Amino acid sequence: ASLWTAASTLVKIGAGLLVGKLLAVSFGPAGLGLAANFRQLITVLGVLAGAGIFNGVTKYVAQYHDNPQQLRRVVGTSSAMVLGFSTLMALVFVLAAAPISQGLFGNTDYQGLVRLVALVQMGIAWGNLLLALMKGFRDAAGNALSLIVGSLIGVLAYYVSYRLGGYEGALLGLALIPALVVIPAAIMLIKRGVIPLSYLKPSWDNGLAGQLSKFTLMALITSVTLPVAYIMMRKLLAAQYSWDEVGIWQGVSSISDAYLQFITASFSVYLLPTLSRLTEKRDITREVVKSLKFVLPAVAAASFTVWLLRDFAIWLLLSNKFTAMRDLFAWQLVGDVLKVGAYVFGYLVIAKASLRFYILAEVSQFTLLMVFAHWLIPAHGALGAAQAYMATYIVYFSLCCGVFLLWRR
Amino acid sequence: VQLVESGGGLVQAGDSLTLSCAASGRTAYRYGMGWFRQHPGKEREFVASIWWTGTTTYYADSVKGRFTISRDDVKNMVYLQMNSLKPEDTAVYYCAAKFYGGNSKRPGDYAYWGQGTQVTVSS
Amino acid sequence: QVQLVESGGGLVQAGGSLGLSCAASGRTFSNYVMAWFRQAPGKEREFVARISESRGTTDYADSVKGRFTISRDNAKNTIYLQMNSLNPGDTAVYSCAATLPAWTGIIGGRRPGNYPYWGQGTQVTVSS
Repeated sequence: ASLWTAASTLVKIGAGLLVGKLLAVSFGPAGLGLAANFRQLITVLGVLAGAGIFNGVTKYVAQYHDNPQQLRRVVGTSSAMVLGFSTLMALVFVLAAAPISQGLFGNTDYQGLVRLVALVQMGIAWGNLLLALMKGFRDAAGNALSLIVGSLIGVLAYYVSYRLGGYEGALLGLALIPALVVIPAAIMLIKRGVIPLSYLKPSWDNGLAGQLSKFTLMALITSVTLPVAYIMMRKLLAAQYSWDEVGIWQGVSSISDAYLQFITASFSVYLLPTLSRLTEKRDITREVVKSLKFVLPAVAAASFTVWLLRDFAIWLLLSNKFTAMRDLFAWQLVGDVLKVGAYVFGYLVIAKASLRFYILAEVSQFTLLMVFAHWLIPAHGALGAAQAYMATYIVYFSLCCGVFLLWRR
Repeated sequence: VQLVESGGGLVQAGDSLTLSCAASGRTAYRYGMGWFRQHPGKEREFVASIWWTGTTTYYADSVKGRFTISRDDVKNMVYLQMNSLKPEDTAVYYCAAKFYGGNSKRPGDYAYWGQGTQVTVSS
Repeated sequence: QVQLVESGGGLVQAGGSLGLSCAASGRTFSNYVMAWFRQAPGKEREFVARISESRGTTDYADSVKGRFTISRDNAKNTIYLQMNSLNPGDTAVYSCAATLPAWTGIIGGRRPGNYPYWGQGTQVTVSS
């Protein structure tokens, strides 16, 4: 099970580095910067499409997998939420394609790309639902093979998209990578025969829909905080300097997201299920502290190694046209430690399913990101964004400990 | 760092000319550069500058489209390729430097300066 | 950062002619794929003409083919657009655009989103 997840995370990382490298070598810092706001929208779609209930889907599919009547209502209401929201999403993308292009790119020259997303997001919503269902039925193999195939065809789709369409093709490729996974997930769901197909018939259970709505509010809150913040910050950096300067700072985040993904799963399936079962404050503190005793030195060592080979990392994963960001590593990699450090406090809020505290944590990150950006970015450029990213999580980590200590007492 | 300029001289209207600023010192990649012009008896004015990362360049209205500023970090040289020269460009040209800078129009935002080179253009 | 400056435009009688020039301040100007785009109030920027970065191959919109001509002068970092046989359907804000060959692909040479560097735009108006 956990080795299936490792296989998925590995192929996903390798393919992500591969497509990230090809995008860098082909379109340079201007392309990496211009594409970042578009890549921010795709990940949000993976978070907030099909009502963003797929975390709750897997939880309740496994909870009611023994009761056939309640299992059918869970999958049935999940398909209904996906169908309704995927269709409304399509209408939103065809009618507001120009204003969405403006917010993401600064001009309306990407309307056709935004309108095409209306069809692409359907594969993301339906694909992630089929993956969530396979996770709920404890099918780690069917989940992993679907992700591996989806990553393999995503590289093929991205290569053909950018060769034909140019830069806007490469952007379409970045959306097609998570959307095409619905092809192997569907084929795997069929032949593995774990889930009856009639269960996918859209029905509506007001009980499960309201409970699954709480997962929708989480994705809603998540999608309109840090993504919105990072969008305005890259836009302000581009306006005061250039999109080429945004790609300098974007290359730093793109390099860190590689090793920061494997460490994420090291305290995801190992920490989140454990923090849910425990109920005593002493036992909560005994695992919050002991998780930091492993997570902090692990990211510190990994990030320090990246800074030790900052020149090699730039040359390897990107191009020597990104050499200017070697000075950004010290500030961003520090902020990475404090950000992942505060993740332990974030997964504690998710384990308690506290919407109140989840809202407070996301807006805290959003605010600190916005204040520190209006001061650093207009003066220091990409270094200002890397300094705002570090100043944010230096304060946010310290606030997270104070909030935890008050809550602990 | 120390800046030593060259490349100026007397040219006719409409011809090109390239000015070179040789920076002598270490960590020249972390330094942003700017080109300034000065009329006899008037203050120094902004012509062009490059961001210290080398991704962004800034030009004045009377300059944009005509002159091009670039850098060669292998030789620690900064260039000002002037193309459609006109008598209005007749001045003394200074190259300036600033650590983690190069995005200002004011001369006070530049620490190190060059000796200056005279560019005169007739007709 | 390649920056473009438009020059030209203004009033012109129907059937007449007009020349439009774009000047670029940047390095290795001959490496760039250069193009002309136009746009009416509210519409998306529409392709007009494009000139390659190597042999100088040109490409024109179906609505300007035969009337408009694009050309480049790499020694002066400028491109040109000669517009002949102007009709009221050519009243737009014309913009020059620069990009590298990889951004265009094989079929993406006419989409404005494949061009990251743009000029200021100049107004062109045809009478009747």
